[PDB]
Amino acid sequence: ESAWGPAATIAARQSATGTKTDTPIQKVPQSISVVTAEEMALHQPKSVKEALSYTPGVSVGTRGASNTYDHLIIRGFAAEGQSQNNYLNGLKLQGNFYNDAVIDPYMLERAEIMRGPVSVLYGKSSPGGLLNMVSKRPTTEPLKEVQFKAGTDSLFQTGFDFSDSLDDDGVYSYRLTGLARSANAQQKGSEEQRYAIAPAFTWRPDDKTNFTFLSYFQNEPETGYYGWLPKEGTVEPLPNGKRLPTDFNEGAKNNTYSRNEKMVGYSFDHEFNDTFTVRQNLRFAENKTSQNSVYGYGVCSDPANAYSKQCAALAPADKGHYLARKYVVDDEKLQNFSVDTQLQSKFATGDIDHTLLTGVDFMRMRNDINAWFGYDDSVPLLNLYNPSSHHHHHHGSSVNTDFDFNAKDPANSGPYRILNKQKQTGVYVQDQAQWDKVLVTLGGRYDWADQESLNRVAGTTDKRDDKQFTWRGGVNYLFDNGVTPYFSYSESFEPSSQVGKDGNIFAPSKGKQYEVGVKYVPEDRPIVVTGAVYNLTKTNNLMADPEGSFFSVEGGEIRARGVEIEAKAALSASVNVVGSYTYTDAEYTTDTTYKGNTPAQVPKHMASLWADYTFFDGPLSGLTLGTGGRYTGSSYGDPANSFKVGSYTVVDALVRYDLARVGMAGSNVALHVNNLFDREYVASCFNTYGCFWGAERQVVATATFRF
Repeated sequence: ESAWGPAATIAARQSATGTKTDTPIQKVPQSISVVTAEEMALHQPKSVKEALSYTPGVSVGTRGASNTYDHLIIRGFAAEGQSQNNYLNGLKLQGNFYNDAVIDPYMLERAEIMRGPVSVLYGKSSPGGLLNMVSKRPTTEPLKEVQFKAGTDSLFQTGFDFSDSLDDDGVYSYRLTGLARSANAQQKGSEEQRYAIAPAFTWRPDDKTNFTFLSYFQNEPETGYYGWLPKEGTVEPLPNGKRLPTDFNEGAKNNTYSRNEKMVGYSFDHEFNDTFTVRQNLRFAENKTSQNSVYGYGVCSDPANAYSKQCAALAPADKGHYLARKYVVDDEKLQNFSVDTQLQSKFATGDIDHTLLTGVDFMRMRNDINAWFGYDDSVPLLNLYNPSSHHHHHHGSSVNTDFDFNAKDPANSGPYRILNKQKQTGVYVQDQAQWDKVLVTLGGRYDWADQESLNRVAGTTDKRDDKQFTWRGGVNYLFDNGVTPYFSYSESFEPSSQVGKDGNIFAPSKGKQYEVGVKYVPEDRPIVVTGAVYNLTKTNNLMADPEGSFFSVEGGEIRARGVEIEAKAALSASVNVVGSYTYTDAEYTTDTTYKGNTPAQVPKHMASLWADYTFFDGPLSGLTLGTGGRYTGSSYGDPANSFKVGSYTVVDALVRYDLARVGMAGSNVALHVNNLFDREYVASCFNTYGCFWGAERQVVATATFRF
């Protein structure tokens, strides 16, 4: 098994997303989880996001049924300003504002998640939390795949995945994965559309040199729903005891969302001799996104709309059933070039076997935004009272009306025009000194992250050149009985793009995490079990000014302590299992307002279990029947902890039938169902005016062929 390739069972022993060097997960001192291409081709995820529900320590409903972004909340933490923190092949997909990219799961070989500080090898990063996707690469043997989807909400995807070699020796091979997927969103009137193709090509001038060219070109005319809904009408009943339907849409009829992605790069390794191997990863990309959208702000009786005129023009006891709305027109575009180069030194010194890593990582990102935002009374209120029982059962709600957008009035709105620039360069060193049954990993990294933002309208330019250092130390006790005890100390760091009252960019926040755990990785069977418990802390977090002045004051702190366990196995050539449990206790240690409060959108309890079975005998030969469930506990739906979003449990199940029995081995047809008991839940709220209906039971019929 190769960190950059498949894994046989959904139990991957080898991963590189932790030490930058291909290593057994047991020998890795930090919490790593790996979702196989197999595990994915089991649920037919819509996004890398969804592909992560049986993964401890990760929420994915931080936006309910919406998939515009693979924004995740790992260990109760996430990037500042709702941006992602997603990596693709050891290089970060740095985005900014509504400009974050996503890669389709069907072009991925595996999706990996590293919990805890990751700055030691990657640079600036949100405390505890990284996602790294592995592009699919050329296969050893030919691959002729054609896949056909068809599911609820008029979902229809048609894609392929091919790979072969030009010569007979394989010095020249490639791969071309691509798909066309279209469907209707959960919310009425909203649509989803994606067109993606991934060209790959690997030159192996021998058996010590490897150069894979990895490109991904994606285009999405319409990205789907991305609006907010009041706790009033979702989590809590509306005045008239009725709630808004799960498919209710509060945005304009002419609401539009689009994103375009284009990236070319390569991964390359070369082994010179017995002690030195060099590898370099590089990617350039330019991505754009534009949108015309009317989102929602709470009900008129919601504090936020305190200064809304249209709101304060309704009978004082009529405000709790009317919705305030705002809008935004955006159109951005950014380029992101990245390169990582590293030298691996394999040598010893009297029984101390060494694996020393030394490397420089560099990147720059430039984003140009030209948006427009609607403020109070910027768009006609909505009488939410209407959605009743005729909108629930006997049909669903109806698409509201168009909206202007073009006629940007100076009263209700104004312009937003910024140009954020980003640049980071870092050097790191790490040694995987294995001294017999005592693998001890250690290393650190220095960083030069400089930023610069130009506000067009305001004609300003704030900029800050941060320089930080991070290191991580840990040990793993290799027991021959499979068990591998371990513990480690790690650090992270993340700059602020925010400006203080002193007209200056706040100094970055930090991350310190203490973690210990056990990794069961028996060499005989294909089963992996990991358990771990940690104490993660975020420093210098921004908090409300003690004097209250529109400007926030740094100094706040937050702690995240918890326990995580996950398990994936191959209990039989017919039985396969995956499950996990997550205990997450996140708290404000220091903060002007909130303190001791739990951050919204992060539940204390989370657990998931899923198992499949394939019959290789009875008249049900070539038949897999699988099912599972994901549980998310109650969570606070706003910083003040005003209310709570109620816990829920959704069931998943599937059935596949190996089409071999019709002269088509390797092929098959499958049926996947999510939220089997078409449950109704509220994924979460990030505030009183921002709640998201969970995904309403979905069913997909997939046929995938292998020539």
